[PDB]
Amino acid sequence: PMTLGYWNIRGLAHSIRLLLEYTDSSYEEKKYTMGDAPDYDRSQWLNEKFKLGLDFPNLPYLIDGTHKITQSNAILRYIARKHNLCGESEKEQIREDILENQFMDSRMQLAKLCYDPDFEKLKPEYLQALPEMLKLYSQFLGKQPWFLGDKITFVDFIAYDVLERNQVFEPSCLDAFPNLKDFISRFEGLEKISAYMKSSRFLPRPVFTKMAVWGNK
Amino acid sequence: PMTLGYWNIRGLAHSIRLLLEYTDSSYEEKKYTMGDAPDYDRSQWLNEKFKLGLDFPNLPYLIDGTHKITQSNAILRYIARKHNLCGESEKEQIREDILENQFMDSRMQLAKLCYDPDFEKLKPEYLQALPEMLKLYSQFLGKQPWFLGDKITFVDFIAYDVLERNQVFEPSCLDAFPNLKDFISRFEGLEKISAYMKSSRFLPRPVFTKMAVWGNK
Ligand SMILES: N[C@@H](CCC(=O)N[C@@H](CS)C(=O)NCC(=O)O)C(=O)O
Ligand SMILES: N[C@@H](CCC(=O)N[C@@H](CS)C(=O)NCC(=O)O)C(=O)O
Repeated sequence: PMTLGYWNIRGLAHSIRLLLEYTDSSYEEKKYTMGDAPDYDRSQWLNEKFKLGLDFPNLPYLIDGTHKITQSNAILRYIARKHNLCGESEKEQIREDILENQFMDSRMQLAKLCYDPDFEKLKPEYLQALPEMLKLYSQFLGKQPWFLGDKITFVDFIAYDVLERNQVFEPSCLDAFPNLKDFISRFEGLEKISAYMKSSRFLPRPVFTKMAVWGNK
Repeated sequence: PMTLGYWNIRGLAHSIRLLLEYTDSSYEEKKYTMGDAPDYDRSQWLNEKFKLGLDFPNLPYLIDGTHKITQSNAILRYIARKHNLCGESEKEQIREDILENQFMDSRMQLAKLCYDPDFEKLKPEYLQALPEMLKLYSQFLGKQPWFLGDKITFVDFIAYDVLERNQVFEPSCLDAFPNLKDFISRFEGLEKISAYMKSSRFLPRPVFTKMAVWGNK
């Protein structure tokens, strides 16, 4: 019944798909396929982009009855609120807001590099600064099993996505941080998540769109 | 007592400064001045970046007692929650979330253009796509005085910032949208906002950092 539209890629829909699975949500996916170089045909999407009743047509989008939502963050919060998967206390909300935006910045840093034609030259510099960024996430998490504390919330799904994808970009980046590796293991260990990663529906690749220099396939 | 730290520019602190003024908050600002080209000296900030107790040192930051916050959105939400300036119903929260992220995207589109070395070439294309962007916000707003309905909330402060700065970029951009123009008038007419705009503390310029091609001064 619920419809999740996005490109046939991991991208910004990864956290959403994982959350919908964890919450045992009833949904189907409308997958759009972008054409390859040099045209990068987006007609499949453009043909129905303005016919879905979306206020700000974009991908990903979630349709749930009269509720038509865009903006990955808004979609995650929407689903999470339906299952009590958001911060409750003032402190929990603060941590939630900070991380949501921080992770988005980290996500953009990786994306900017991966879409840069000079990807090769700029990569050494990225991996250089990566331990610094990871250290901050490691310090914030501490000995808590999840980012807001004892209870898993939506940011943990955003957290898993950016961290695990940095691990795919560079296999050894999380070595120095046991709690970050334990976090990944713990998330992938969850019943619903483990089952999903084993199913045919799991879509870990390609990481980015066909227009990417890295992660395009 | 409350401390707001940021560059001596409008940038990401505009919405926050306006919100603090509207809420009649008690605060002081720690201003950092970037050096001019070609060095763009950032030591004024870098010399104390890691001495503030911030979990993810960044600008802007807000210090409120034991509460140290980074990420403009998280700062706006923190302040808003203290003064009943957030969406309440599920529908309001959805509009709030969609707008927060959507306005951030619009903010980035303008900044990407303004920091691009090929600003002159890319400008006509931005101005071409501008009416479409503005149209969407106009349609969403409707006849409501504020973005979430009858009550003003934090997203209205984000909205004013991105809408009004596009107006500084192109004075005539809001002409075709009477409701957006009225929104701008309405916001600038609010008691606390009107008074703040007449004060010496008001900082509408420069729009971006000294590194920008447009709005650097
Ligand atoms: N900030 C938005 C970004 C949305 C976005 O850039 N979507 C890309 C794919 S990642 C797209 O192709 N959107 C379709 C369009 O703009 O027509 C979100 O987080 O959802
Ligand atoms: N997503 C962040 C972006 C923060 C950011 O880019 N801050 C720039 C000025 S706009 C800066 O100079 N940060 C200081 C630093 O990174 O050390 C926010 O919205 O607060």
